[PDB]
Amino acid sequence: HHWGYGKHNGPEHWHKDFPIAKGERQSPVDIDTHTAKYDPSLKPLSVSYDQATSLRILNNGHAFNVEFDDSQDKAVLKGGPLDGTYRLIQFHFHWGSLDGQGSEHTVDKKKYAAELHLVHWNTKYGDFGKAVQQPDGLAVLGIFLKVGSAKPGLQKVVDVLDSIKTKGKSADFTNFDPRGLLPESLDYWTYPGSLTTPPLLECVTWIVLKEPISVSSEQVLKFRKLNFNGEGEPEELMVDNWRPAQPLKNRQIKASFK
Ligand SMILES: OC[C@H]1O[C@@H](O)[C@H](O)[C@@H](O)[C@@H]1O
Ligand SMILES: OC[C@H]1O[C@@H](O)[C@H](O)[C@@H](O)[C@@H]1O
Ligand SMILES: OC[C@H]1O[C@H](O)[C@H](O)[C@@H](O)[C@@H]1O
Ligand SMILES: Nc1ccc(S(N)(=O)=O)cc1
Ligand SMILES: Nc1ccc(S(N)(=O)=O)cc1
Ligand SMILES: Nc1ccc(S(N)(=O)=O)cc1
Ligand SMILES: [Zn+2]
Repeated sequence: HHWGYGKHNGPEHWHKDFPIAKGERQSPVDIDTHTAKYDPSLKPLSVSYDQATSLRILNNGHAFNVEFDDSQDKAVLKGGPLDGTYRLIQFHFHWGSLDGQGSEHTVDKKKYAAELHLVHWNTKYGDFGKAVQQPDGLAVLGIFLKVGSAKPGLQKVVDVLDSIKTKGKSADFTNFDPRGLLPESLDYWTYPGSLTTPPLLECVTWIVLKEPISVSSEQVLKFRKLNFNGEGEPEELMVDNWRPAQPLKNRQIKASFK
């Protein structure tokens, strides 16, 4: 009964070990596009990934993380709602058992097939661990995935998954360019929220891009061949690793675009 995504240990149970699950700033949320308001105070968003240094890909039993060298300002996120510089540490996805579900955020209640999270920490706090003690410690860039044409910049990820099928397996994953996971437009919504997995800490400025990326059915089908379980254990396919939308409470979602 470690946390997970089963009927016995999924999102409806997390509050028992992580009472912040019922907090005032939880994520994800439904993005009501008609209520979100353009904010002229937002500065231009800068996604600066040209010098990124990927290192490894890990099946952590809940998703797979592509990890980056964050020992210095190499891949960073600035501008928009953010004060200062946020350094890329890892990205991962959430996805469904079927194309009709998988995203964490929803857009006018619409669920996408998957959602990419590029996770960054505020460099003024020195390390990720200190950043998650702060109300402005993290910035997560969220990108929706729909199923259509293949995303060429995702294929290297897809093709390594057979080598990290089970929990605890990792593989080298150097020289991966995360620019290849972005859509064309950087239009976004933003709001203050939390990590979407335990420990559910309320440290995140969410920046959710409006434009989805398209991936092929074959690409997302390979996500669904991963396992939540470790090697040797009964196979439990890694699917439906998403938390549903949580109450908006006393928050407003701002839009970068008129
Ligand atoms: O290899 C992935 C990326 O790594 C970066 O460090 C390089 O500067 C980019 O040119 C390259 O696309
Ligand atoms: O009092 C007026 C203000 O209300 C706030 O809730 C909105 O975020 C602002 O955009 C608006 O100017
Ligand atoms: O860029 C990520 C990975 O893509 C492919 O798997 C390459 O064969 C490997 O060398 C690289 O680490
Ligand atoms: N019954 C139960 C208790 C706690 C959890 S947890 N680790 O997700 O909070 C899950 C199920
Ligand atoms: N330094 C570090 C990088 C990535 C991660 S991970 N596996 O949580 O993405 C943890 C620590
Ligand atoms: N450690 C951690 C980092 C990011 C997230 S998420 N799913 O909110 O990006 C959850 C936990
Ligand atoms: Zn996530």
